Amino acid sequence: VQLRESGPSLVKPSQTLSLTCTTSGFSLSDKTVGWVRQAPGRALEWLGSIDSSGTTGYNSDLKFRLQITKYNSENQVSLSLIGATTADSATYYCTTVHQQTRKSCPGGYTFGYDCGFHGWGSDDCYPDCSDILNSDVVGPIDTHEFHVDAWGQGLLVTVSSASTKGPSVFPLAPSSKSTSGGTAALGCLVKDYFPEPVTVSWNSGALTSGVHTFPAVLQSSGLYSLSSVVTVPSSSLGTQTYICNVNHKPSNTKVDKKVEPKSC
Amino acid sequence: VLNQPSSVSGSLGQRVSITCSGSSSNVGNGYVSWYQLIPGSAPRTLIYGDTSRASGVPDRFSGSRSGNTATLTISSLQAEDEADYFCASAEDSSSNAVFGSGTTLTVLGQPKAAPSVTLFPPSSEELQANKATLVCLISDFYPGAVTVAWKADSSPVKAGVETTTPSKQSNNKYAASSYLSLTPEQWKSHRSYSCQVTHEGSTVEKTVAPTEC
Ligand SMILES: [K+]
Repeated sequence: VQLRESGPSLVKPSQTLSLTCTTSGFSLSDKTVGWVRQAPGRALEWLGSIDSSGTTGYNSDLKFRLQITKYNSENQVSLSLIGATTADSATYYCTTVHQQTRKSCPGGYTFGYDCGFHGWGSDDCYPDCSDILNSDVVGPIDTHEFHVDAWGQGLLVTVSSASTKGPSVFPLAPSSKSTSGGTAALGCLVKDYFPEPVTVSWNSGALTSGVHTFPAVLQSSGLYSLSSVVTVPSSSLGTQTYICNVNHKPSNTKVDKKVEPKSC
Repeated sequence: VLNQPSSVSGSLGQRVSITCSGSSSNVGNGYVSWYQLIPGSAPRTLIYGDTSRASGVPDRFSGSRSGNTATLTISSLQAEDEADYFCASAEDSSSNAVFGSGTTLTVLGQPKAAPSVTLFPPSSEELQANKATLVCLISDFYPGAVTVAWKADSSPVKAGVETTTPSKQSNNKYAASSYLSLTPEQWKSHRSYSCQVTHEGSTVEKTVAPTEC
């Protein structure tokens, strides 16, 4: 399964944060779909889930703000969180989960059903099958079973009153003084965007060895910037074209910047 | 929240244990799971039902539980195991899940390595947009601690500096970046600018100048 989160990257304080989870093909009608989030530097936090039958379960601490809905016909599950605050800024993941309460009997006991008791007492635990009204009957042990089976990639959602801004992309060109013998560094500077995040590839993914995209810095203006760098053979600088592909999904922007070596 | 140590470390080849302490209503209910979060990747399930391994998880990752404390044990530590690890459990209902506070695992013993430093002057395109950023990229160092200082001519510059916290590259060494934002006039008003990187008591400095390119 491959789960996909979609929705706005930016939410104003007190407005409602909404997301949708879709697949790349697999059906979600027979699976339980849940939402997990992680704020920067904080722990994973469970939000809630909805099972195949449409029953929902929420994190107690957030039950009053959350709503999860299923749309079998669109193969979609949605999430809504009312009253957004900066504490709700986070990466939001949709998941498929294993969720069930397993009943078992203590050692040496047997379920009423396995004793022939198919009506009253079929779900109780008996030390033997002598009497449906056995006074030594006991209730089953409940094991609440939870785990995440599949994880989406996550969608970062920022809560802020500042406005979206797409990035300006500038080349970090290699120069005669800046090589390292057989290899040369070249890059792209991705300036002044909001909110996060930006991702960067090189030559549309055909160049992956040597690539590093740095974390963003937050400037005094409230706008982020980052850089991406790749190491390539110095001999290829006059002949091979190098392009950085910058993706800024919060503004629906993609930029392909050709990075030309300097004459210097 | 379940209680984990904020950090653990071990050396290559050795074994480390990450504990997850809860109560009789979550961990003590007996179905704990573990998750691995590598910076850049999506979370990955490692362990479910206390001891069962998810598909693809080598045998050197093992889960266990004793009462209200569960433990993830990683043997034969490899560099690729550095990550954040989280435990989890239902609490009183299968729909009420709780996660642990997270544990950052550091794998020790890789070779020391001095930083490579590349300093880019403002691009011609940025200057024509009436802006100027110097970009200092610091790569392929270990261990992951550096200091970065900027100079205009030979005097310190603090205004307009931003620096990222080092993080691992795909080859398991560290990299970091630093920035000096100037106006085009400030850029042109000095003879040179420098970025100096201190690593393990030694310093690499790169210089650029408005008149050189
Ligand atoms: K119980």
